[PDB]
Amino acid sequence: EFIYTMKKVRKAHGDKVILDDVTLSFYPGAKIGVVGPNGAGKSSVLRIMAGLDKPNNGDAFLATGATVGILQQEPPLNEDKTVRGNVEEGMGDIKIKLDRFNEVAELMATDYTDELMEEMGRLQEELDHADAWDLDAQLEQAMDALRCPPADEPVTNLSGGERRRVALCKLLLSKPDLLLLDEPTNHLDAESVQWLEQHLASYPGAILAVTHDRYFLDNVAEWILELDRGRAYPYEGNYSTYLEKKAERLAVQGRKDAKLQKRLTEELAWVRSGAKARQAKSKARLQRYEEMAAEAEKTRKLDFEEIQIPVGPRLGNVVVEVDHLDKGYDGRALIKDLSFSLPRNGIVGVIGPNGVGKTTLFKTIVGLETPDSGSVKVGETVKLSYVDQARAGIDPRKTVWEVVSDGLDYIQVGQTEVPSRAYVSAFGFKGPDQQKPAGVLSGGERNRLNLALTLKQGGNLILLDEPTNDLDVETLGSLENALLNFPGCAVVISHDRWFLDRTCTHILAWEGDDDNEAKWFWFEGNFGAYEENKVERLGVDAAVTHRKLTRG
Amino acid sequence: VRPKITLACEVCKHRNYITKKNRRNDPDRLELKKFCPNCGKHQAHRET
Amino acid sequence: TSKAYRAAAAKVDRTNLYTPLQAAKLAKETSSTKQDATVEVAIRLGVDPRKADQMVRGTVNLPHGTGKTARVAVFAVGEKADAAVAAGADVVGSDDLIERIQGGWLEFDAAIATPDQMAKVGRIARVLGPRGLMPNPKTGTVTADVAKAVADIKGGKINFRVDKQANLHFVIGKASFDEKLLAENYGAAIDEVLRLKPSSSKGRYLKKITVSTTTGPGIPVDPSITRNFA
RNA sequence: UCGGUACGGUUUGUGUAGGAUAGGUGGGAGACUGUGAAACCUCGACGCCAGUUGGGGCGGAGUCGUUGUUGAAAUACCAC
RNA sequence: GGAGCUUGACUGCGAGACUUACAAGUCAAGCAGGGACGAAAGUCGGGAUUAGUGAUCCGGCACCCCCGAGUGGAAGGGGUG
Ligand SMILES: Nc1ncnc2c1ncn2[C@@H]1O[C@H](COP(=O)(O)OP(=O)(O)O)[C@@H](O)[C@H]1O
Ligand SMILES: Nc1ncnc2c1ncn2[C@@H]1O[C@H](COP(=O)(O)OP(=O)(O)O)[C@@H](O)[C@H]1O
Ligand code: VO4
Ligand code: VO4
Ligand SMILES: [Mg+2]
Ligand SMILES: [Mg+2]
Ligand SMILES: [Mg+2]
Ligand SMILES: [Mg+2]
Ligand SMILES: [Mg+2]
Ligand SMILES: [Mg+2]
Ligand SMILES: [Mg+2]
Ligand SMILES: [Mg+2]
Ligand SMILES: [Mg+2]
Ligand SMILES: [Mg+2]
Ligand SMILES: [Mg+2]
Ligand SMILES: [Zn+2]
Repeated sequence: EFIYTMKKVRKAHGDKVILDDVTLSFYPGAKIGVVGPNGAGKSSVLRIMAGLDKPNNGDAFLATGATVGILQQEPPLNEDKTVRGNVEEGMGDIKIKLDRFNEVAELMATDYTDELMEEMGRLQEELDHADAWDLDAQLEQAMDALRCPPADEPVTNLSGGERRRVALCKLLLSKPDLLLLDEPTNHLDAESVQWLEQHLASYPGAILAVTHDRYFLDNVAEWILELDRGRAYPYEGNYSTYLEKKAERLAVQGRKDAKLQKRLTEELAWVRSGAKARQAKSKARLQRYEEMAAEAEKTRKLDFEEIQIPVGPRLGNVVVEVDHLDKGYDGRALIKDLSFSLPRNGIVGVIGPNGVGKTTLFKTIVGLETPDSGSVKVGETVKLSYVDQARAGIDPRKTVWEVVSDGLDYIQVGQTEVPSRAYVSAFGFKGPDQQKPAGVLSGGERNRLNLALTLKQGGNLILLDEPTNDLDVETLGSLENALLNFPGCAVVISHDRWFLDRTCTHILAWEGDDDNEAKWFWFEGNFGAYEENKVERLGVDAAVTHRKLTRG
Repeated sequence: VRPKITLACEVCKHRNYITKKNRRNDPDRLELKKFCPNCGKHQAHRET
Repeated sequence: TSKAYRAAAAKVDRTNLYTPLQAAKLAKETSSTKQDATVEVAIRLGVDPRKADQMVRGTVNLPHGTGKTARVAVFAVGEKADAAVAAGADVVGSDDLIERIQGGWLEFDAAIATPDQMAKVGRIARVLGPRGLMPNPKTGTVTADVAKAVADIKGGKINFRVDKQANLHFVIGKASFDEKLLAENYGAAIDEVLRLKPSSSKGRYLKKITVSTTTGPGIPVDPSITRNFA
């Protein structure tokens, strides 16, 4: 009546502890959510619970009659086909056996006579044991719920943030028991996540969902599991329970240091005083002090570098201008008849569901992909800085000091001379974190050297390609208040309904429908006032029933 | 910062060796071609 | 919920565990109440159908049959079709009968198919698998001896198998047989359940057992009865 | 009074195809003796995907209900 | 000082010596197994040398399968790292 447990497990990377004396258990049906700041070990816990990472000093242990699934934060979706990538796991326990049925397809009498019964006979039963007989009739029923791409789409490069709609359709088709998942709401929309809040809400099995948004965790999880500096804490509440509980723990521990440093002043001047005439300086108060000055070092420490964006040169009266643009692909034409002029001193938000072409619109603007028709007027009063969704500027073989500073010692950022080690330290990577490689980093630290090497030219028009992802509510505010005090025209693509409601003036929306999947709408105004326009420019409050991933 | 590590064999998993490496220069496990007296021939060795 | 059904339920006490000596008598209180028809015997096992070593699937040859037409579908040419039609099979065909299966005609009970007529059978079994009309060598259908197996289906080698929810479901034939003719069929199945106890059945093996008719209530039997049913 | 456990009564499960499947499995050719018909009562809890069955007013005045039907399966009613 | 491959930063030993109250510490040609480099001759049992360390007790771990308190096992002990 347990499904995963740990003994006194402790795990560490470097001298940076991730767990120490962590004993905890998990019931079947326990909607567990995991929270915590970036780098605090949400996935180093979850790698061990998936079985890939061994602990250091303790025992990690799965229950016997159960099974595990894992969605990593970058799912290694191998590149063969999409209809490949729903049965090569999920039904992957069956593909290893259904190659034998193809061998015994037309059922000759050659080379097997007593294997006419016994070898073919298990195939008669394992096509009815798991009730997976056809494998390609409810597989379409599965992929018509994730809203997948079509079945004959080879994923060579063509999938962007819709990789993750396929990997969700893998391990939710495995039907596991221990269900582990790092950040499902990454790269998804407001209709696939809203689907996933019902498939995980009527689900037999045990779920541990590592997430950062306030609103996925309120509808999925039922308990919380935080991760402080090594120590875990289970709760009963929501995400707002975590932010009040985290605030008071750092406060009342801060009040300890505002008492222990006080009595450390008098125990220092007493040591500094000379000894009197015949008396002795009592040797059990020098051991009292020289031990007490070791709990004045390891206890108090913290760091949080604010994000700041460099200031570029003066921006003219034109920024970039696009007039009657046409661009799509072969038969799949995704932009028709769009004209806008991109403003000066604002924040431009690109709103649209997945697979519509938000990342490709910035391919044309930066210039890595020439359009079909239309015209993109730029101007010579603009210097480009482009942070991207693929994070391809980061090389997973070299370390933090070479990923951004190219091996040399002083870099040009604001056409100025700022040193390299002092520049990366402005993004949190300091001291020991200048020597660690790039695949080792977290999802937050991956999305913060991304801003280190692409906000390096420091132009006056920056293209944010999903910045709201893979980072907590403390660095999100450090980016929410670094582009409100920017001189001009940052453009952001985001699915986060409460990130564009606070920093946006220019909606680049997508009102595409059935007869044309290419209509875009320009708007001037914040996101919250765009929505009452859309309830009366489109239909009356019509801007759903669940799609069952399997019937059994 | 230089912990002691140990080099188990790759055929037969005997913990034949022990040495030191720098944990921040080399965050991954060392592979060397060392002798193994169980087998009597050189094999590979990773860490533990 | 019926007025005649509750009077049948009133004549069977819920609390007292019963015997096959008594369950035959309570079948007679239901055969005089309901249709004298197939009587269901359910067993809740102390196993887990997840694993392979704890997957229970067995067979039993009943000493009185099952009270059913026991229709046999034979796919054979030559003398194999002649040796099976003289054994009790009313559906005798070939690979031409494969075209009549998909035409909305599945009017048979068992399908004892020869290996020689297995041309287009493994693909049409996909509408037979979840419909339960699929052949199987462990059931004695896909085999080289299609002659004596037809009378065995007439003889009542009905196969039971624990489902996903840890339940055995097997019958003991019509109520038209005698009272101890029930226990000859009843004791044979449990004697094949206990031989099919797996190697790792933790706890007590047979935790619950019950007997019921078509539209009648259940009968609590004693699991300690294992040797002296009659 | 609030809990743990064991037994027992009732109940919930809603893409796309038709009466949106009352879930799994074995059995299954019939079921109820009643207006299945409507009302101030609408499985007033279900409530959205909703008509799934009653806080039940008819009060033997008596119809519904195998429906062989396109679907992966559909229908009673009962049992595990 | 630079470049190309590599793991001898080995396993089984070790005649003879330096230093030395003892405990320690140091050097070691040469023999075999299995390697690296070199066309070969040969060199390689960490680093130009000398510091970067801590006895015994009692415990931990991995392996060898040595004893197993009547016998078969086990608990525990033991051995080489
Ligand atoms: N293999 C590794 N070696 C050294 N340090 C690591 C390694 N993996 C992760 N770390 C560091 O330890 C922290 C643990 O990463 P973690 O927070 O578990 O990732 P996530 O944010 O996905 O949970 C990270 O901040 C990372 O910088
Ligand atoms: N290299 C490519 N070749 C052809 N089509 C592509 C390529 N990359 C992306 N696409 C198409 O672009 C469409 C969506 O663009 P995408 O960048 O995924 O938008 P978003 O980033 O908003 O999801 C998808 O239909 C996909 O098929
Ligand atoms: O690939 V996206 O729909 O997150 O721009
Ligand atoms: O668990 V993360 O800090 O990679 O979002
Ligand atoms: Mg994108
Ligand atoms: Mg993470
Ligand atoms: Mg190196
Ligand atoms: Mg060494
Ligand atoms: Mg010597
Ligand atoms: Mg040699
Ligand atoms: Mg050579
Ligand atoms: Mg030598
Ligand atoms: Mg002592
Ligand atoms: Mg003994
Ligand atoms: Mg021992
Ligand atoms: Zn070896």
